[PDB]
Amino acid sequence: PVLLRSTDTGQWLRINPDGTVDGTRDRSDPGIQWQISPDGNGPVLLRSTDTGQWLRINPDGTVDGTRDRSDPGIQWQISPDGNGPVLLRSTDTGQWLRINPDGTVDGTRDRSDPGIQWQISPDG
Repeated sequence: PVLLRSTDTGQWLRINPDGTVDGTRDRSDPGIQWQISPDGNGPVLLRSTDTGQWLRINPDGTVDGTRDRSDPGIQWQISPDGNGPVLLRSTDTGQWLRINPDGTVDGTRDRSDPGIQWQISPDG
């Protein structure tokens, strides 16, 4: 399992009891633990160890959790910036996973956005 921490804001990617996704500065939060699992085709899926929901980005740019394994918005492509943070890009929509200073998580097509860099940290 891994944690995903924003380079820009220092917030960890969190899924909430209500299926919504946002950021937190509180590492004691349970919904911040994820598994990165290649689907074998090139992309990876990001699955919450807490709830089993996959991280989904929708065409409207919202990011949430789903249990629908067939949803096309759960496929992500990792692009590492050297040995540093990575970008996570939707295979379906082309949007990057973004976290904003206010803690909201969504998609953007702006590759220059500072909120799209994520440090992957092991958590067991």
